[PDB]
Amino acid sequence: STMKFCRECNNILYPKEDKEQKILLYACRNCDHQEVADNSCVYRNEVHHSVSERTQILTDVASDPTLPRTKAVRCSKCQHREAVFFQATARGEEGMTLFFVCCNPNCGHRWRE
Amino acid sequence: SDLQSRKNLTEEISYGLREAEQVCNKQQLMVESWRDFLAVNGEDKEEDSVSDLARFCYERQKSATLSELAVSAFKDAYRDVQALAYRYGDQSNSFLIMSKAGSKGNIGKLVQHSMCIGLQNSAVSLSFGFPRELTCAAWNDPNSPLRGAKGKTTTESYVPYGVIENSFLTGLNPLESFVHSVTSRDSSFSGNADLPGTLSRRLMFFMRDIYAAYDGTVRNSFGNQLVQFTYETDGPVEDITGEALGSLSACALSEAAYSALDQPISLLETSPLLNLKNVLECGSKKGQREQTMSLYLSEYLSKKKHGFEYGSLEIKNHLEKLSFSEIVSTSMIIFSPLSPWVCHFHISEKVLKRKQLSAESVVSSLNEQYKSRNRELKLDIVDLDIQNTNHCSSDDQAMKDDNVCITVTVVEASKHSVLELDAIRLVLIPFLLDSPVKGDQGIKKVNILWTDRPKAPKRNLKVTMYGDRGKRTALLETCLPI
Amino acid sequence: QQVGDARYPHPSHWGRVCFLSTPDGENCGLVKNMSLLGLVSTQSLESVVEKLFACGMEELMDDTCTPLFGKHKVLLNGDWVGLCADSESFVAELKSRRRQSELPREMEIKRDKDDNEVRIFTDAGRLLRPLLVVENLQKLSQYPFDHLLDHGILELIGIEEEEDCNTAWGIKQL
Amino acid sequence: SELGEGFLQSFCKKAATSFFDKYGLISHQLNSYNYFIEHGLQNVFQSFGEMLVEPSFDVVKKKDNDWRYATVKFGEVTVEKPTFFSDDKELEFLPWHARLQNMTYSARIKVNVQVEVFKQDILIGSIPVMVKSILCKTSEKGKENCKKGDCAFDQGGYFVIKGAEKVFIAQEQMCTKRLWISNSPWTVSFRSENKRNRFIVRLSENEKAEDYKRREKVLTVYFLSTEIPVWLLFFALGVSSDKEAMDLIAFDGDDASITNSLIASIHVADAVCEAFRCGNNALTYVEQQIKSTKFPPAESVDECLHLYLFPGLQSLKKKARF
Amino acid sequence: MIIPVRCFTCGKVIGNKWDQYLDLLQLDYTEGDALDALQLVRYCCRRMLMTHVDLIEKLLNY
Ligand SMILES: [Zn+2]
Ligand SMILES: [Zn+2]
Ligand SMILES: [Zn+2]
Repeated sequence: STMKFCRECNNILYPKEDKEQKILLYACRNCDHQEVADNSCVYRNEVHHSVSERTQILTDVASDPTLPRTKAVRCSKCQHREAVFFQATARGEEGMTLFFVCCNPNCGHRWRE
Repeated sequence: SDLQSRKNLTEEISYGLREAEQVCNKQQLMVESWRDFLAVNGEDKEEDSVSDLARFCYERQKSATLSELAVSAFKDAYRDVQALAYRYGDQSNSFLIMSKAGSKGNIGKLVQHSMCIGLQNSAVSLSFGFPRELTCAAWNDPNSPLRGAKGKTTTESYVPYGVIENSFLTGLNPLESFVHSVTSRDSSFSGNADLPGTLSRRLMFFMRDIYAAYDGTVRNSFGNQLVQFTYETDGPVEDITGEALGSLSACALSEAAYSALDQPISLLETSPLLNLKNVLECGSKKGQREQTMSLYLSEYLSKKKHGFEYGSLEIKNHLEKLSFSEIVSTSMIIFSPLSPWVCHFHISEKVLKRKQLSAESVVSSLNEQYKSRNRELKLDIVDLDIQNTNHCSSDDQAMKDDNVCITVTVVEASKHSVLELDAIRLVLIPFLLDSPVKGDQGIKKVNILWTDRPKAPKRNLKVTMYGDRGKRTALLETCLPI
Repeated sequence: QQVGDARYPHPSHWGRVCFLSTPDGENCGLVKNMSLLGLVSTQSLESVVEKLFACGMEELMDDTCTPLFGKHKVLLNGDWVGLCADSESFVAELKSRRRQSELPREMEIKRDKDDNEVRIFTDAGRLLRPLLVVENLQKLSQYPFDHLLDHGILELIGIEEEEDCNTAWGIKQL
Repeated sequence: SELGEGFLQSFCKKAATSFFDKYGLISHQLNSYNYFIEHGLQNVFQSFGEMLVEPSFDVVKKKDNDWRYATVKFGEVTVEKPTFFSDDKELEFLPWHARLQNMTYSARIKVNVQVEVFKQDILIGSIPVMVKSILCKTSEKGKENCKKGDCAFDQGGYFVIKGAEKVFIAQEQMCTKRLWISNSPWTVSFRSENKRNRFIVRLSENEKAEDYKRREKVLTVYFLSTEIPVWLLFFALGVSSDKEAMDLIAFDGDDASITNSLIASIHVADAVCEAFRCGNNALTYVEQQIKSTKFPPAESVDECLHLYLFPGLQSLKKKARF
Repeated sequence: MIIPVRCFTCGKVIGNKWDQYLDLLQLDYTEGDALDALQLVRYCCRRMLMTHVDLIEKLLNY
């Protein structure tokens, strides 16, 4: 994922390795000159998933799915069902605990556990 | 009325159409990337999620998977807006007489005449989407999703969604008369009437020969076969004798298909007629691409406190294929004097703690997958091991020491073998970045739904919540022992 | 439309064709009709290539070295002609010289900062519409169309030229 | 400003009325037909060259017994008025005279044809005439002469075929002479100004010339059905330098997976010939790839890149930057 | 074609008051004021005189 240009040659060098003397020596195709490696890193990439190329609103795939709902709890101030639930951490805790957010409009309530 | 009552109605519509936007903005925080915002903790970037109003409208156009909860929220916040047609106007109004009696129209066909049209969403569009506050001043290139997507970006396909505050009496803007021509174009085609004509033609002769014999049971006109032994009549009068009870049952389904409400939902639900055809087409096995299962959560978890929510978050963590490419952030083939071409995978600590994993257990699921799959690589030889470290001493990245790394000593041999860069960069790197680390391999995604009247009841309370596993050999003979 | 999303309208034809007039049935979206203020273009007989070098545009080099140091490329009818200095004074000087009845009035010149280009189209096939300008509006049954076109108080804005200018809807209100 | 609101509110009513008098409701059917008969016929008869007739299919003997070769020459296109012959007398021909009589309203064309076999003013055909045009008889007439066979609610824009009146609908097509970016695959086409000079640069996988393992994204160009690599076409003319060939493709973007495709594109072109060896070494591959087709052009490959490659920019080194 | 002799709804004869309508429209009178001089109080017999095309002056040329 790297490329260098040859001095007074102007070609793309090749990352080969010497057998006896263990040193990364860069060699170009036509001039066949030698040059040491100042970085020792022949690959660098911020690799992502990249499984959907221009297929967001044209395909039914989902990168970030929605949060589920449950109707078995009753909120305190709103007194209504159909609240969401997930698992997260709060200010440092060994493990994850259950959370709740009231999905009813004009309620604005969220209680731990 | 004569004066100020129209002004009160206008000032109330303009405030009820600004609260139904903040209701829909609240529903878009139910995305799994926003799990750190809904916790009981102080945050610093909380002002960036409440000040950006154009960004939340731009996110509703593209990526149509959270736009199905931004339509149903407006359709639930508009019920308090449609109820303004009873406080305003007398009872002798000729529209409220024909709307309460159910003769022609309803309350939805009056608020568009008087107060506001509402929302406009179509099935699928391309390369243009309507913004919020659609006026003459909102016709600029970079700050509107009509001409340009954004500035930073794959946004070639859009699903438009806009709300109009002008009614059919005040007068429509030239842009509001263009949104109403984009959205209402789906109800103008006429190449769809053949679809309820070819369904009831193939559905006809499957029941057109079933009649009622004199023995008290139905028959078949070809070979005198028995379809069923007793007709399922609710009435206790045995007067249905001699008539073709299947020829009046095929037209009974034809009448529910010719008058089907063919106003399609955008992308999640297809059509009320296509959902009928997909149920009627039973043996038409078009393919095994996507098969969905059902996992009812009927167990001993109900005796404990919050047992169903704790039980439906372990199957979701054990039956969801999480690839290795969603954890890595930096790959680097580093020369090191075994083959001298080793590769690194820098793993962030927060992105690994959020998925409930550890650096000492991320190599075990990789070794247990590389051992059983030593027949699909290039050079299957000895000495293929994966190790773990805490600091990658190199010159590529020097951000911090809070990112663990796993060195992968690649396969070597003490004979004639290959160790080229084109072999290590094409078959080895996409194999480790596509191997599973959590869950199964053939499971695409799982969902947690909540239905009131589900199929296969308990037969001895309340409504249960179940998982919806979706697969990609057999179907249930491989989802069981996993 | 001899043939996807072709049956749905698009915000490109804002005043060119009708987004409300469409024959229902099998041709719903393919057969569209033009608006009232609609005229097609005609290929210009004169060569506009020699008239651009005297307006702040230099010829590009041909010795395959010394590349552009942040210089925009001018696209005359899809072909390269040279390189410009700045895409703010040059495009305005050409738009001010087109109104003086020297350049052909059926020219759709468009600048953009994203693609780093200057596009000038003189071919036949584009459809135009007349839009009145605000800068020359201070020049006040004595109004023929040629007198409005030659003095520059009225111009034919093309399809690409409508994307970099804000048009007020009300002529005397907004 | 100093201008009143009622003046600008009434200025649009005077501008649109002056627009509808000059251009009228038909400004697309007449302004594109007057350009066709005045300039389109002067190039469709001139951009075809000549004709060559030689039936000597055994041994060429042109100088022996003076074999005559047939050549032609075209030019001086002139359109006649619509006139029909009636009892050896030439009269006028109006559209209502052709509608009732079940005839086709048309006018004949004539060019000057000259032949030479040793070592005029013929007719070609008749095109239909659109009414109320530059050549039609219902032009620059008076109000008293037009009241004989013309209606007040009738205007031009329709042809008079013998059956009925036929009109033209605007056929919409793609834009020519513009870079066409496609998707799946990633082709960048280039439309033609001549008959066929298309240029399709494709970024796809290399199924050909592979060792069954290296199958990644490579740059291939489809020029006259040659499938030559793009990097060898870079060294075929102009730059002659690999490090000086990245400034023509300079975009200053993030190097994630596109530099690997450029490395694959130079390694494919290095695997079939030697690119940076000499000047006349990279041209040999395209000179043998032009001749390796079922319908080859003229074999002068040094001049074939001037009238078939980029009908435009004339300099050879300037074609590499495009 | 020509102005109808009777109104289509009321039945009042208006075929004769067409030349004296154009004779009063030649002056500086308004179309809403030229009908009050012909004794027309309802809007049924006024839409005939206000909105009517004179096609015979276009049909008499040939
Ligand atoms: Zn060298
Ligand atoms: Zn590392
Ligand atoms: Zn009357």
